[PDB]
Amino acid sequence: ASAWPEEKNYHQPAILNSSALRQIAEGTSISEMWQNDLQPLLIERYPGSPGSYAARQHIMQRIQRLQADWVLEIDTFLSQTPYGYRSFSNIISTLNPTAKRHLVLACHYDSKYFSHWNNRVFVGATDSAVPCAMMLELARALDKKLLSLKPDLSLQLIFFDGEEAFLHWSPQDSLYGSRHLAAKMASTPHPPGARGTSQLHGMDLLVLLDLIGAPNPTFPNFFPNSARWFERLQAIEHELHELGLLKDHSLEGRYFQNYSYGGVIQDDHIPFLRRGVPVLHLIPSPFPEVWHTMDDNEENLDESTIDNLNKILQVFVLEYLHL
Ligand SMILES: c1ccc(Cn2ccnc2)cc1
Ligand SMILES: [Zn+2]
Repeated sequence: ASAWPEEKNYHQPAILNSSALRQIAEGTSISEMWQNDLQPLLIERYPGSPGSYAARQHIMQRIQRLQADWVLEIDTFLSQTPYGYRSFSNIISTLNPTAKRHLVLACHYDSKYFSHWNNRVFVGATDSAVPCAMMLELARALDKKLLSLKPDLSLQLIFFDGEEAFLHWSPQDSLYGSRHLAAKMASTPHPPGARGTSQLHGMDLLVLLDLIGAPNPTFPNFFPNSARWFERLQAIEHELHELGLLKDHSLEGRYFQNYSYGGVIQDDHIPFLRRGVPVLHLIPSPFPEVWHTMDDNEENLDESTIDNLNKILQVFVLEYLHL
């Protein structure tokens, strides 16, 4: 009876040296991400809307143009909602579908529903158009390295639909895409043909990005079982800082500080966490001041902060995958 699902417990990163860190810093482009990955998502895109369809097409197209062997899947399903039955579609992009283990990066691509107010429309820039764009920029910036995966471990990206409540958050009105996909993955044998392991056993770590893009974010170290990975993010931020590779950044104002959060923040990681998947929840506390406000827009985003986090996240992923 294989112990492969325990490999994640002993997995260590292959740390990048200074030269490699400089290479990663120079290899990502915040202006290219802004124009090509982010702006097309700064639209109304609540579930079932024309915008949801356009956002999904954009995400798929941006992944499809890459060289790495991404396998795209649209996970479409029905769920009861305050407005009756509706259809939702999660987007899953996977390198090496049959590899037993995957490091998983995720965010939600839907925007919260709000009727138009005084000619303004809610586009959820930090929530979570920026996280979406960061994942797309990561796939682009690391494309050559990821192409080499074509340690039975690879990478998967999940863009959840329906993270937001249609009304105000409640247990049955929220997390539509993640509740559905976690249940589906928990009941799907993995690798193909397995007798007693599921796709969830194959999820090494779920790194969920949410509410990123405002100035001065502070991310708490939420869970003991992923604390060592939170410490790696701290170390990466520190070294990139010391090498002069971050912009408008100080250690006093670092993003990954030494502090935990004992409370529970409901988000897409919940259905996975309650089924035993280790989670690194990259959501800041406190939330952006513009949270769930029409001001959660492009003008209020902090460019250098997002650029800095792109560098940190890309190093984290390469070190995790030994690339
Ligand atoms: C309360 C309840 C649930 C959440 C989750 N959340 C995250 C992004 N938009 C909403 C936040 C506050
Ligand atoms: Zn939200």
